[PDB]
Amino acid sequence: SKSWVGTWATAPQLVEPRNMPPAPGLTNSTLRQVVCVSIGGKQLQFRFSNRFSKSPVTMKTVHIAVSKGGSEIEPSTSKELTFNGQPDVTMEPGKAVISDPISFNLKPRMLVAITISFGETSPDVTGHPGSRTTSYLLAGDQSSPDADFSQAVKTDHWYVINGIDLMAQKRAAAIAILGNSITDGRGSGTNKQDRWPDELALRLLKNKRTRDIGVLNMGIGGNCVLHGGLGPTALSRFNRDILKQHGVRWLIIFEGVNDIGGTPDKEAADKVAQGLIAAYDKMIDEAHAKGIKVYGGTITPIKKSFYYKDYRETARQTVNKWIRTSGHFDAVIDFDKAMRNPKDTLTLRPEAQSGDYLHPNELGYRIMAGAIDLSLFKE
Ligand SMILES: CO[C@H]1[C@H](O)[C@@H](O)[C@@H](O[C@@H]2[C@@H](O)[C@H](O)CO[C@H]2O)O[C@@H]1C(=O)O
Repeated sequence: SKSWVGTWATAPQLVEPRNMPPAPGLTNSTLRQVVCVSIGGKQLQFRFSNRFSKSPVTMKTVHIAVSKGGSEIEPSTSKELTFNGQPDVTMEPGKAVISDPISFNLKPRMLVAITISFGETSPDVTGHPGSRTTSYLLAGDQSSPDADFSQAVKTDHWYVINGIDLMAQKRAAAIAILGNSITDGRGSGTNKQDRWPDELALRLLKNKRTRDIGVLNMGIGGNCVLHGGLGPTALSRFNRDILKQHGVRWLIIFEGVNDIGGTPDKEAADKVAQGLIAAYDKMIDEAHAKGIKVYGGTITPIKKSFYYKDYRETARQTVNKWIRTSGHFDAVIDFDKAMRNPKDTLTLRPEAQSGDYLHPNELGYRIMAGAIDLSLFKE
């Protein structure tokens, strides 16, 4: 009667040189990373990705523990993961691995420290640069629960880790969210776990009816839906990052500003607008065929940002009109209406953005999550 439901995930990509780990690098080193789950549970599995690496990657050991903030853990909580009973595993080029199931007291919104000791790794690294969370690197094998990381090399990126799922009853399910930096959390506080999907998770957990609903943030900073951008496009990654998650019953699509922002003139921008509409229809249809409800987020303002052009704003309005009026999404989450300045509706609210008039700040992300009707997540 129980099956796997995702509680935390992060979308993988090939890490760009500028986002690579600092010295001493991952090979023959130990890396501690912190994630913030949504729903809690008692039996977990941990997923690790090598999808964008062309060499095998060996994890000599992986441990999990309750994070106490920073690089510290509660050592009495530490447990070793296994992979077919063994502590060590090698991922094949392009492939992922899933740990053996493990018992762990996972509480809602718990901060979990995942500590990996690596052997040989791949210089093309699979990871998630926009972690909004500091990770900690030490040379050598520092897998003891009493290892001192207080002086580890800090890096504000995630590498390798991909998801945590837990066993749950029929009442439990997850929302998967596809987006760019506005969803990945540029402008949110580092180590504050306060991206808009985190704020939604908080609202769900506090509302008794939605307490068993988890949140899978598949945002990628700088991502595009159609072509270009950072990381694999939303269309390319849709199957892996959305359709293959466990227990997903709803998908929020909130993405496309970077496609619009890349266009050099009216004709290209109008073509992107139609391309985004077609891509939304495609992803709606594919999710529907798997029983998933799809909610569309309107693209938020860009005036006063580096992206603004009169013809890009036109394309944004074309897309938003289709989101609001086509009826093809199962419901509309009107982030544009929530985030736009009432006195200048083409620009973000000044106090709710990070200075660039594109990415919200922490208040903005709370306003965004607060504008979501939780009755959209029933059963
Ligand atoms: C995690 O993604 C970050 C990326 O690594 C940075 O180089 C940079 O990319 C920006 C992106 O924020 C914009 O939305 C589109 O233009 C790019 O230059 O910031 C990313 C981030 O989300 O922090």
